[PDB]
Amino acid sequence: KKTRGRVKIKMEFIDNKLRRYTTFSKRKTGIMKKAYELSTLTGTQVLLLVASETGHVYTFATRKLQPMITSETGKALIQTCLNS
Amino acid sequence: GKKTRGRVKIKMEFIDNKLRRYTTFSKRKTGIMKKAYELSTLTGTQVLLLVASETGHVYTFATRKLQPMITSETGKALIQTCLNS
Amino acid sequence: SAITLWQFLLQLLQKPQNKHMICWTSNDGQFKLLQAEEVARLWGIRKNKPNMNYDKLSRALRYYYVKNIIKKVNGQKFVYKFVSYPEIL
DNA sequence: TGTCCTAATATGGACATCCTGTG
DNA sequence: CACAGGATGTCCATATTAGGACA
Repeated sequence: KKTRGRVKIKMEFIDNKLRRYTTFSKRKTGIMKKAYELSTLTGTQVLLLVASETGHVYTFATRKLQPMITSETGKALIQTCLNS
Repeated sequence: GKKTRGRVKIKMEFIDNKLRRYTTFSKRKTGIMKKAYELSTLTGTQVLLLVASETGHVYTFATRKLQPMITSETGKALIQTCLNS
Repeated sequence: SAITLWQFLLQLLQKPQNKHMICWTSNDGQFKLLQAEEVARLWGIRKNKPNMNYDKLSRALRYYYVKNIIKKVNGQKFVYKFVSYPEIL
């Protein structure tokens, strides 16, 4: 009645520069929440890396996988992938 | 009453039960990978997810440009190096 | 209609009419699935799972193994046992 | 991002489904 | 076969998310 509720949106790239962003920031906090829940609950190594259109890179990495994004050998391979 | 208890809220700590834990690991890993895809495609962004089973299987989702990080020699050794120290 | 295998199985072990299908093979819990496939047939009717069979039912039984409810009996075909019997009742 | 309202989902628990492997 | 044990799906019922609109 009041609000339309959570709309069932199509799993296709959002085109409205604004919405997209709004979604991006929400799902991001959410998925990271998950990587933490999954990590924690089952105590399993987990690595999560997300990079926004700006290029800002966000990550979650359990104790052991940390090197994957801290070391220079890794921090390198990454910048390297986000290219062409 | 109802047929099942339905979804029941759990403490957010470590699961001591090897089976409840194992079951839960699948259920989640099944969904997190989903989210990764969604976020990835929903907002057209690169996403690298990497889940390591308590046993040994390494489930992973990665967008095209990131693929070279779980498909490349360096990545594989690096991922591999990151799991035995 | 909330029922679990171990409940259902027991429910069969308390009805005489079901003695040549499933019967106690001891007084301290051990029991045998004489007509295994049939029990399965019925159990898939209790849960509304048409394509049910012993190769699927037993798998539930094996899960019960570690959950410390029902253990196999090495050697004896189709013979299992409740571990907390007659406590379970 | 931070809520609110509200529908869309994710997913605990209990098996069901497939499958690989074994004497 | 008859039995073990693993990964993933299903069904019920309810615990968590996240589209819109607006700050």
